[PDB]
Amino acid sequence: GAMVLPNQMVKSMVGKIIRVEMKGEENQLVGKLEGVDDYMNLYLTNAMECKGEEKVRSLGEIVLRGNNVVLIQPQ
Amino acid sequence: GAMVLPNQMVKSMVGKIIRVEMKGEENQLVGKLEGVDDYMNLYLTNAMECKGEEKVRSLGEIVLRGNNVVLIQPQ
Amino acid sequence: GAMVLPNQMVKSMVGKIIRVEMKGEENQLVGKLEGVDDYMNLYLTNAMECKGEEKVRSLGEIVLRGNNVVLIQPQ
Amino acid sequence: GAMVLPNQMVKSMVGKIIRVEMKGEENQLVGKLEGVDDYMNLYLTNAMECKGEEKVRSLGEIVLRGNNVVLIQPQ
Amino acid sequence: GAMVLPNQMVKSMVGKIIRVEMKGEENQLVGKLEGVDDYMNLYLTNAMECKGEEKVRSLGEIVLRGNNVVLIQPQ
Amino acid sequence: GAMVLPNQMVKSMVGKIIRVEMKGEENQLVGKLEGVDDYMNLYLTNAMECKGEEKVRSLGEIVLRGNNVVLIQPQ
Repeated sequence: GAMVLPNQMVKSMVGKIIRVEMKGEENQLVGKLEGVDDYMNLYLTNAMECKGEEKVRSLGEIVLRGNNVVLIQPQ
Repeated sequence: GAMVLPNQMVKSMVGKIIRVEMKGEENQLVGKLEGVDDYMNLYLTNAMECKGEEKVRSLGEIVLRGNNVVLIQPQ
Repeated sequence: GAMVLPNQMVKSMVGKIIRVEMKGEENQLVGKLEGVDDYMNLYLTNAMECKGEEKVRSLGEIVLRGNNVVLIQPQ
Repeated sequence: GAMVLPNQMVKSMVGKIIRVEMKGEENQLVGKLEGVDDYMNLYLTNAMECKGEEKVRSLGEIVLRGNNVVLIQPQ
Repeated sequence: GAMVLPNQMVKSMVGKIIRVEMKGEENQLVGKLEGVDDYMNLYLTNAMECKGEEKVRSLGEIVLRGNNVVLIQPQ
Repeated sequence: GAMVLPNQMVKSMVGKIIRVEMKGEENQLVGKLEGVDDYMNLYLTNAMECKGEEKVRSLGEIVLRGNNVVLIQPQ
């Protein structure tokens, strides 16, 4: 039939708020997805470190390494 | 003789429910496989975080990074 | 002189029972190797989770991500 | 619309101070980004190991392996 | 001047006994290097699991995944 | 302006003593860099395992897997 490619899905999240779980991070990152590439490297702006709905640190602009991204969820 | 390629097997799971164990995740992810690519990145919909048959969190749409996928099992 | 390539060795295990240690798994996986690719992704059938000769969980069909495979041993 | 590629963002940080969280490191690295490549390997100069605003070790010149970089933040 | 490439060094170890430290393994692997490829996947024969000079498990034939190899040392 | 590529920096360390932190290693490796490749695999000679300025084990010749290298520092 048909299916939606992961890269297609992630690109559709550009300009929107997403939540990301990183392998080398205990808290999740929440911010606006400003850019992404085929290796799933992510560039977030207005980002913050969160533990669920609890904010723990303001980060602003950050770049996440794709091979260390575990899960991405539209917010 | 003959053999079934892993990528072939994973693609056959599209449209069906699968259980995934991630390297940077202590609980498994269960959801409908809506899309996958050659690097085994996975796009699940109607997903949930589970510990066996026990549901712990509703997630909805999520994208799993292929190099952090450990095991995939048809549900 | 001569040598046996790892990929050559793994392919020779197809159709046979193997034991696999995964980076993101504390127990080993034992099952029939039904398929493998150049990135060492593995497709096992009739698989089970074991701790040595002790069976802890029946799994059936599973796909193991190659970059998270640590060691493969013919059973 | 438009978006900023992660690699584009990281390159724009060259010549400036950045903070980096590594997967195999408990403390962050802070230093001047002197060079970077497409795999996000990083070359920092005048670097130091920090825990937030707390300096714990002087490092000087160091090269960080891209696949072990977790997060990069302009300082 | 000149230098010896890592892959060149590893290939020179073929046919000889080596000690390997794996990322997803607490004990080292010691065995005869029967084969290796450019991704540093390793095929050892007559292998054993060791903790220094202490043998803990006999393994025989095993294939080690290159990206999970940490250190290789001629024995 | 201009910048120094990480691979360029690492190659300039050939023939000199470097300190390396590995992801799957708790102690650092210190030795003479005899060879390196584009994936940052490293071949050290006269190497030793250290904890800062404290020597804990003599290693001699060792090959470090590039994707498990975390940080490299000229000694």
